[PDB]
Amino acid sequence: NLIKEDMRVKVHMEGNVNGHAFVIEGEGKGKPYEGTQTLNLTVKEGAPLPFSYDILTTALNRVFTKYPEDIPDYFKQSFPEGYSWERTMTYEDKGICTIRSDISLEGDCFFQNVRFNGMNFPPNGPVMQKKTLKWEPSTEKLHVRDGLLVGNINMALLLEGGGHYLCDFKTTYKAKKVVQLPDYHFVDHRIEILSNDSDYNKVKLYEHGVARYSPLPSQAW
Amino acid sequence: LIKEDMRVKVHMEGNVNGHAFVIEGEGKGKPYEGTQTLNLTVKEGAPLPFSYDILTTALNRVFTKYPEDIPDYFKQSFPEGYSWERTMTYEDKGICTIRSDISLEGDCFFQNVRFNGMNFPPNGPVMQKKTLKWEPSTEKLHVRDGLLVGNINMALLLEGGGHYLCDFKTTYKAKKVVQLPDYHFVDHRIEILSNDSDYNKVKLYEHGVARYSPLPSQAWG
Amino acid sequence: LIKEDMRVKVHMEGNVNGHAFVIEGEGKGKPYEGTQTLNLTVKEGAPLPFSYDILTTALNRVFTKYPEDIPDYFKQSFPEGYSWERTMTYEDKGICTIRSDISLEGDCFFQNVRFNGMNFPPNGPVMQKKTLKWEPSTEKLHVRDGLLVGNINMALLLEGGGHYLCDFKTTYKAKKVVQLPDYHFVDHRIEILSNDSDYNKVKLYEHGVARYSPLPSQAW
Amino acid sequence: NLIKEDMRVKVHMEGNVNGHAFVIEGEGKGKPYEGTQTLNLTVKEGAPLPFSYDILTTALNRVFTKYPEDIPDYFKQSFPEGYSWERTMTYEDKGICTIRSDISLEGDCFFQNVRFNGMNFPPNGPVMQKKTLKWEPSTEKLHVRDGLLVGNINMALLLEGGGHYLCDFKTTYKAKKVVQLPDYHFVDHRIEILSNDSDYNKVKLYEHGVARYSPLPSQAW
Repeated sequence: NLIKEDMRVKVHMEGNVNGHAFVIEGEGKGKPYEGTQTLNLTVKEGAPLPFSYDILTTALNRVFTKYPEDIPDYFKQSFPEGYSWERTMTYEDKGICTIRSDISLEGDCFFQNVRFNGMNFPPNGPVMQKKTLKWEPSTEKLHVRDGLLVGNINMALLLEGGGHYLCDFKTTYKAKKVVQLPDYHFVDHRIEILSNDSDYNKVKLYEHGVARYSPLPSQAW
Repeated sequence: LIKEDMRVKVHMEGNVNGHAFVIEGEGKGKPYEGTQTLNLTVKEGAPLPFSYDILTTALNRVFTKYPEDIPDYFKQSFPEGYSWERTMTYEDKGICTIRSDISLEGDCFFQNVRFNGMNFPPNGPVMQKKTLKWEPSTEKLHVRDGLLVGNINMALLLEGGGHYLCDFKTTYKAKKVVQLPDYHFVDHRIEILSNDSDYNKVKLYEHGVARYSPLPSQAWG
Repeated sequence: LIKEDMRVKVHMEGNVNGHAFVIEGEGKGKPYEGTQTLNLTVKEGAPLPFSYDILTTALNRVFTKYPEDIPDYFKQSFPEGYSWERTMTYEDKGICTIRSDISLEGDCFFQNVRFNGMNFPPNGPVMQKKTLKWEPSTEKLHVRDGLLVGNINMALLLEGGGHYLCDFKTTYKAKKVVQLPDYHFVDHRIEILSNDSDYNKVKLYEHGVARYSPLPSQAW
Repeated sequence: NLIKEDMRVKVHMEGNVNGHAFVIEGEGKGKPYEGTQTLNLTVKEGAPLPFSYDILTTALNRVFTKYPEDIPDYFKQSFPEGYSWERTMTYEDKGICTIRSDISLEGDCFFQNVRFNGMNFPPNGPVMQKKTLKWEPSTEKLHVRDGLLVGNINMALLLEGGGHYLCDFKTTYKAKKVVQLPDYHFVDHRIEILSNDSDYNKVKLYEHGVARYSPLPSQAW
């Protein structure tokens, strides 16, 4: 392969959210095989961002996933050529985000070029009023469709005062190379904002992913 | 009230693509280890022109294994019971709306089911009976209006390896005040164990185990 | 056979959010003009603890005015009749599924309906009864697998400003093969003309005229 | 009355659709109060387009709409300043298009810059296989939410062979100064391409758009 116990990360994101443009860069590091990582991010244009930073966070790389050896790792196999992805996030109040990202490797550094579009967030809703506290942790199902890997998740944001604001995630990941394809399976995720200034110009972001099958054993044969 | 072993009885009235049917079933389970089995029989509208897989999840979370650190909304619902209302949206516009009332009498739960399936395309894998099974899934649960809401991104393995996808939303409604749990998951696995040629006779199995995320929070301490 | 003046007979079994109900109605209409009137009484379930507005459209495109040049899928389907099957997906994820069989017994039509509504948030505008009226609407109808699909963007005007949105998708079913209409529209307006604050008793009027577009083509 | 019977139009488009970038520019003329315009288009970069061009055409201005007297033009009254809109197009085949447009006025000539993002269109798809003939005439319904003008349409593309590729359109319209909003109403739409060259790099486009309330008069008025 070419991936190691420790890898560095470089992110570049541009986007637009409800007519507001912004760019954000980051530099981070993680452990592909243990499926954890941390990223330091800076808002370069558009500060102070007037929407919850949480809608961005999952946009900011499934090579940092712990993949048992019994499950082909689509992502690690995709390198050095790499892989890209595309995502739709539809919120329950009809806010919506579409997102594209290219994932290359130079040396030990993965670079992430991300474009991020968000739209239709009601001016008095949790996103533009920043009432989000965090994403509940989540489980993503991964299936093949046209040889692409496609993943879906029912996500929820924990709001100030408990209870949740939901959004459905659809992601399509595409290798730039012939790779052994996995069976149907899952990824347990927890994403976290560790630390941030009050306005979010700097944010330290963290992510744990573990792949599996189901743990309920089949009655079949 | 809820004993290590219990019986189950089901009555379902349905209509799928303007075709009515009725199904009766009887079985048993271990509410606390969240396993159970069911014998089903078509008492009307035999033989069914469409895949039995759409019916199976309609035919009680009482049978879920809950850790003692998650409140069991369901068990708590009893003696009195709880009802549930569910949407199933298929990727090709096929829709079922489903409702079930769950009362207890003796050692045997009784489930009264209304199941309306509409709008399946004639040449889709539903009417052409081209599905094989549900992949096991992970449902996520939350409180909203004092009821409990489950969402699941479902998928049918087709004949030829592909998947036919379906989203699930169930609102569960205890008929008394109970102790509401924190946001959690239930992992599932449903399987048809045996069937006669017509699926006029069906032997169903379900395993449901509740949990939090396996992944540690890293933020603060 | 479908004569200028007809009688309508209406029976509806329903469950919304668990509360079961039966509603019966009878009236008359001018099918070839698009109007009809209906006197409804609630036989079971009263008082209904939810917006009556959800029910009113499930209570016949036979009473649409159709022109010469647009096939009338509905009057054509008689004397044998048709059924239909409808999905209503409301913006707060309240959803309804309806079926109604439309039959003829001489001068009176007998529409027999199954209504099912569920997941209405207990505090939403349907269970709290905060809806004044359906707006007037326009349904696009097209062919897909030999049968006739309608879609309509619906909206209920709400107690003091605000609109609550609903998508309607109906699929219609001929009890004969009929002539298949080209893509086209049917403008709608329905209204409760009177009621008892509980809606035990209601008067109900529908209008509607099938048309093509009122804009001309520049295609050559 | 800053706006004339006759106005010119500038139109500038960049976008993606399944991973294929493009930049489209057009010049045209039209009549605001009659509801009619025309438009000539060069595919500036990205030619030949690898997708159907109809998916673009509704993004290449509701000024060019005949608004009767008793419904205030939300769109013409928006100026001098200008306006924007956000739009989703959710195709039945799950291809999604998310669109933001920015509409100005200098001299006699309105400027349109469009951000076209296109996603998830199948490879045996109508939009990728270029199988579309035109949009069927339409009726949009338009309402107030959050003091923004929202519109919903049930659109349908006719396809070689007859038959139809459906798409649900919601567009939310955003004036940059505080106009008086109309009540509930409808626009009838007809959009037509008047001619194209084989790969469609060159195109003239014509839309006609009339506002109205429901013709039907009120029984209870």
